[PDB]
Amino acid sequence: KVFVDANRFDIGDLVKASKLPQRANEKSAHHSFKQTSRSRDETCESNPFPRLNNPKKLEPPKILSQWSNTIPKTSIFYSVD
Amino acid sequence: MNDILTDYKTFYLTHSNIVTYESSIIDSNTFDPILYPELKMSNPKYDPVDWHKKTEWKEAGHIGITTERPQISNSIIECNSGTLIQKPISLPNFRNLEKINQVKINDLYTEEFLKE
Amino acid sequence: VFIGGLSSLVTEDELRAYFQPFGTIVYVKIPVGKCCGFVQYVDRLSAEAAIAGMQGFPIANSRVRLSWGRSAKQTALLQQAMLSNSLQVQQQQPGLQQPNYGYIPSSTCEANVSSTMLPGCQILNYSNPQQVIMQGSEAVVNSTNAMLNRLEQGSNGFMFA
Amino acid sequence: QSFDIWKNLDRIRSTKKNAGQFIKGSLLILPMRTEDKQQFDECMDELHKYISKDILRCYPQKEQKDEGMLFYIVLKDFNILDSCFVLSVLLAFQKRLWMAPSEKSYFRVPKNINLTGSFYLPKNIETGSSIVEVGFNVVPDFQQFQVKACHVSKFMNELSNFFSQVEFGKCEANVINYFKREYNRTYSQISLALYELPLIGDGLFDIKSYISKTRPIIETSKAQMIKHISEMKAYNEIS
Amino acid sequence: MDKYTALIHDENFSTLTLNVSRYPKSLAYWEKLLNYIVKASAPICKSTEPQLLKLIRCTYSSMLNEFPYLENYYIDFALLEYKLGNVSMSHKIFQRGLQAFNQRSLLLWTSYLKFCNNVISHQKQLFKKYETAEEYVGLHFFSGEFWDLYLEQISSRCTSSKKYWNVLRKILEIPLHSFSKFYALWLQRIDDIMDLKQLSQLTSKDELLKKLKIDINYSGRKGPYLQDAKKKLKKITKEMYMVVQYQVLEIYSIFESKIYINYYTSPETLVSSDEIETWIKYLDYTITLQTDSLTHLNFQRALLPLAHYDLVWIKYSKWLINSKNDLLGAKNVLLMGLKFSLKKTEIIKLLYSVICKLNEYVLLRNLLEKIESSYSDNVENVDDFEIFWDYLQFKTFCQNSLYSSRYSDSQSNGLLNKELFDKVWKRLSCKEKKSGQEILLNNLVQFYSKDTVEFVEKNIFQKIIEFGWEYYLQNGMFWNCYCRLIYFDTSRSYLDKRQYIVRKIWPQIDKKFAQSVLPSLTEFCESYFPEEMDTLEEMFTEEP
Repeated sequence: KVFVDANRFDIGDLVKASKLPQRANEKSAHHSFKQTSRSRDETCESNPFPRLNNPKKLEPPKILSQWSNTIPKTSIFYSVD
Repeated sequence: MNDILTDYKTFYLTHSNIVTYESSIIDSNTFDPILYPELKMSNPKYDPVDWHKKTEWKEAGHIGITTERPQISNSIIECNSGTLIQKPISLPNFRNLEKINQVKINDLYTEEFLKE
Repeated sequence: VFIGGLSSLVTEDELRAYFQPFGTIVYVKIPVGKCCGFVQYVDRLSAEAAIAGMQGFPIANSRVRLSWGRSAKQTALLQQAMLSNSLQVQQQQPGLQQPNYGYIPSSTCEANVSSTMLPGCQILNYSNPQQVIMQGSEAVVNSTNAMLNRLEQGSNGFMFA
Repeated sequence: QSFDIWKNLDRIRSTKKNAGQFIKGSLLILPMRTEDKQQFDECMDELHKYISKDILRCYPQKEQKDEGMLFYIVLKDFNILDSCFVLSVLLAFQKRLWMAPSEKSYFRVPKNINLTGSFYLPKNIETGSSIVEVGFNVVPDFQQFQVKACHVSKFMNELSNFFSQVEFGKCEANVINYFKREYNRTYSQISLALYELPLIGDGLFDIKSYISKTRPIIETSKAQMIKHISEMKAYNEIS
Repeated sequence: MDKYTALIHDENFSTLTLNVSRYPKSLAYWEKLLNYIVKASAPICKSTEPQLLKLIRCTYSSMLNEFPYLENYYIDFALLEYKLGNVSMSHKIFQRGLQAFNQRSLLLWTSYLKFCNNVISHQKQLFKKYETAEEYVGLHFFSGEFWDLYLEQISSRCTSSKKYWNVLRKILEIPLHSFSKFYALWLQRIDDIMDLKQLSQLTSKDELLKKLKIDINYSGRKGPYLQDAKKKLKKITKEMYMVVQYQVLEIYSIFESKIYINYYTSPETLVSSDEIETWIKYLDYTITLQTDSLTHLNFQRALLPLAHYDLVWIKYSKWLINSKNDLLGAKNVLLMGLKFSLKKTEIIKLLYSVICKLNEYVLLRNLLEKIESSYSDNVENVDDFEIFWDYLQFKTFCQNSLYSSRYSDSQSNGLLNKELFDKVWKRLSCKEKKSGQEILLNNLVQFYSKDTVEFVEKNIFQKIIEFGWEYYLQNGMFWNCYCRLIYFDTSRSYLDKRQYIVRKIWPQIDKKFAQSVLPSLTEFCESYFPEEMDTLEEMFTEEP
């Protein structure tokens, strides 16, 4: 209801309104992936346990490549994979 | 010590009144027999009442492994930005910039037990 | 934990009595006369709390030296592969295969269950020596009752721990 | 010094370097509780005689508990002394019931006692020890202050040293109705949190479906811990 | 028929509303009820039926009064009221959203500032709101979005470009998740400088002239001296980069890698065994650094995933007691922790102690009335003993302090006040159905006096014998306590207390019960009466 950006109550109608006609068949016939339209009607019940559905760890913090040699060369704890 | 503190709190609550308790409170030890047993339970070495060189700072994220961590001497992150504009900010003073790679370990195990 | 610098006049039960309220505890074996012991907890959190809380505390009038240190198997392995001085490489201690949902670490329960399994309570726990018990309702009654037992029997001399 | 309020008060009148002229737009609210009302009314009636009615008002709550009355004490536009007088009298009187039940003189404060309580100031203060602020205050607009366990003379001395520094500004006319409404909202919330203490399992939690939702994961968790102990037993075993 | 009447006569509405009104603290019923009412107005605009807008507002307001830590629904309710025409209400919705989070939530400040940029249209007031958000939720580890939003407003409104350099130098020392972007801004903005008078935008001119040996008013050839200037300032920024990179990479590798869930979820959710451990370690880390905004923020940040668990409510309160010495702060943390945590017993036990140490006893005397009125004056019959015993200790402390001592040699009458002894006796009368009978017995034998012990022996122990109740006669702790009452009495001599025990307690115990009573009574006779051990063994020998 907040982050989808198509179900937002303030800019909700504008995103659907400015989708464009796509009067080209081959414009939709180009891409063969899924759309993944998350509806506004979704609830708390689905995905009851977030860890068991396979999660991703957050990416490590990006650093400047020109100063990439000034990093500490060894970490503290032995971490695997 | 946990058994004695629990049973003495249970005893004091049922055998003593407020006129005894408020005259039992002395401030140099901040001792109070109602709450002090509740805080002194699991840690025995409890004193009731230059930070950057204690042995709680140096091994903060990781116990036993001591590293002097680099830090800025006069950091401004406690200062609001409503008060940084009033006068221009000085350059940072650094401390411990030689030791971003040095980490040192007191290995009691190997010395006192493997090699006797 | 490697507890070093012991008096050598301290037993294993008396050493279990110090290090037990920090968290549940798998084993407390100590060598015969090396003046140093070995305590192993279930949790990493409880072991770190024990090293913080019990550092330099005197057990039978000798300031104790707490630090990390491996098991008995790994110590025999390192000792024979150090007398042969070949590699002396160690092996990582086993994980809990997380996500684990019942357990709230650093928690002790000493001894029919219809528990409502809600978040604030505790559902599962490690038994004290070992197996896994469903946490009952009446933890405080059994705990408080055992400590009144421990006070009245320890004052007369039936447990020095 | 002595334990008579008037000697301490005349000391703090003489030595405090413009202890008279008041503080602009200064309002202090101290909510205090008593078991019995009839003991309270004598202290508050003598107190009302000495201090101007406009300066000090007592707002009773609606008597919703009907056992413990909750009277707000409000000092609007007080001087540097009036605050010391009212705070010393009330902070002694609400502790007179427990420790000194026999003495019974509402302006003389016996020496076994120490003054301890708390008062609220508005947040729009500028301060530019024995009185400290709080962290994590619970009323959304006001700044809870704590006074920790002092003599009567050190209480007067530290109240004057505190109200010299502080500098108030520009509240509404009926901000006191806002504090009344807000503090009653907060303690209605914690009373209605204590009324949910029996009703946790199946009272309002649809436990019939929650158990069926988190039964297999407790079961796999128990499997993982049994596997953990067997694995750790094989790790420690010399064999 | 219109949308409202049509919605009311629908069949689903009675079912969804009865499931919400039966099971309040389950979240999925609330969200089903809410999605149904919103879908029942398929165009939402300014002309939809006011009897139905009043009901959508009552639904959202009542849900958010039930589940106050739901971050996304404050944003959504405020954006709904912003659609419906009035920004004046949406300000209040965001501000109660921030206040229920005690001002330390990152998402409500970020959405409130991206809201407030459009509608506040007064520059110094909008910048006072950004300074407020900075002093509460500035040092958040993921607050790159807040600071980048703030720099966007500064670079679009201001014409001076001094405030940008000021704010950016404050970004440079904060350990953020994505600090390399806020370093690259500083690097390209130093590299985009043109002449020597603009080096005083960073620091003062005397700081440059002392620390970096550089004169702004060096007039002459100013090419090489400006290039020397840029290299020396880039070196200082490289060193401060090393310090912030170390702190960021240390926090990330140890603690922030392991937390996967940062959101409130629902009161029925369980938090993993991993993340309880890493939140306890990460709060213990944060307390060491002695930055206070970051510590309050990390406690309020850890109360999103496990607000209900209550590990944090107690750890945060003990931090306010013994590390910072702000004890009303730790009373208020537990007062707010009663509302969220489901296991209230440990917080109420600590809370009583905190209230007693503050010398605010009328608050204790009033707080005990809410427990002894929440069970409707029948706390003597409570299922869990842990509530009753914590109740009874502090009620005994108050009951001794009201009524002065009734017995001699200055002894406060403890459990044996006639108002408390009834609460004891109605629980000892249930006899096995209620747990924790032995501790009531064992806490009633500490009197050690003449008439006090005579009261206890005349009222509980003799009366359990007189009724002949089988649970206590069977149980060896009862006879151990009834011996240990008389033997530690300091009013008798040795001979009469030993003769009283062996001649008039030990005959009364029934020989059919001896297999349970003798292991508990044998430890007593072995500890205190080694001489009279053979009498006890021959009273219960296997052959009469």
